[PDB]
Amino acid sequence: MKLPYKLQDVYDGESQAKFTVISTFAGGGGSSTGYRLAGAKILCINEFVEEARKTYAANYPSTPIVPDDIKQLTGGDFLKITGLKPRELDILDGSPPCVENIEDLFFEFIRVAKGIQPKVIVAENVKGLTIGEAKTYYAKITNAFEDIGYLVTSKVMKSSHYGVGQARERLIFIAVRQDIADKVGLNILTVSSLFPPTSSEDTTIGDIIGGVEQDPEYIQSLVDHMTKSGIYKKVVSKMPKNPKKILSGMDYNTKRASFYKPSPTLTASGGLIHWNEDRVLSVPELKRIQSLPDDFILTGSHSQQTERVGRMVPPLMMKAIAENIYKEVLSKL
Ligand SMILES: Nc1ncnc2c1ncn2[C@@H]1O[C@H](C[S@+](CC[C@H]([NH3+])C(=O)[O-])CC(=O)[O-])[C@@H](O)[C@H]1O
Repeated sequence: MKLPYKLQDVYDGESQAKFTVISTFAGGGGSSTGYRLAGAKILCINEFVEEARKTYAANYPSTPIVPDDIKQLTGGDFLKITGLKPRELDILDGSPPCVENIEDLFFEFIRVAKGIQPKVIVAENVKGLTIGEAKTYYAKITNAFEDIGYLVTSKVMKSSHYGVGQARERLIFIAVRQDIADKVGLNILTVSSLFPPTSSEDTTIGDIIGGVEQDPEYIQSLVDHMTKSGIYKKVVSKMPKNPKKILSGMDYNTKRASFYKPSPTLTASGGLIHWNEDRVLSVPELKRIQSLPDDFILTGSHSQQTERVGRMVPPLMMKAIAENIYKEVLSKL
């Protein structure tokens, strides 16, 4: 897909209804958006933050929303909600967030997937890990998917290889029910073919940012709030404009984006500096960098909107993932 696009293209793709998806940890719906673009019928979502639901519902008013804490839910609950039998769901989606006990919602996700028995699981993992925990933890995740009867593969994907002007790198698991994997012929040596081919060679901000609608008064107010603030006086005022590379505020975290590089990763805290203007990036720019449609509705305060975009999987990368799963697995059934 090419940027920009609008919600109506998402609805058009969704109207194909070529495979079924449940999106857990649905957020504002970055993942859902990409599934819908690839032809998915979103059967329902799970999302327990009120403002994420308000944003999701504003863009996708038809999609049923389960508001519960995932810890209170079973796969059978989802099956009952959507009218499905086990094994019937095509894709279960999730991006769980994040001595004393610390909850791990990724393992809550696995527990729910055990009840649903989806044909395919797509799960991004963003657990912050100590040294000496990371590799052992991903091995525990892999074993856990195999325990519930799945062939599983994993890879760090960089969204700028799939048309998104952002260097967002996150580990994504794809797992296929052993049943389905056998029918389609997937094995340990072909399983990595579930990850989509790379379409670009590091899409930059410049490649995708052209033509964003944006009121100069709103943009000016961003510059004004910036210029009269501490991080400007101490850091940003010392950062060159139009950099040829991402700049770190510690060489002068606060980072300055470059027009000629993929964007710095958008995060929930959202502190990225525009490449040209002494101000943070705007919500319209963040939407475009995230590869959302231009008319995507975000609710709440400026800070809540930046957070909601920051926590997303870029729709266009998830579109690539969903297309590839449909061609390589679901279209053979
Ligand atoms: N216990 C819970 N129960 C239900 N929902 C929860 C729970 N805990 C956190 N959440 C919610 O799961 C989402 C995780 S973000 C999803 C972005 C999506 N992939 C997107 O493309 O927009 C990614 C991240 O924050 O790491 C948030 O919206 C939380 O409110």
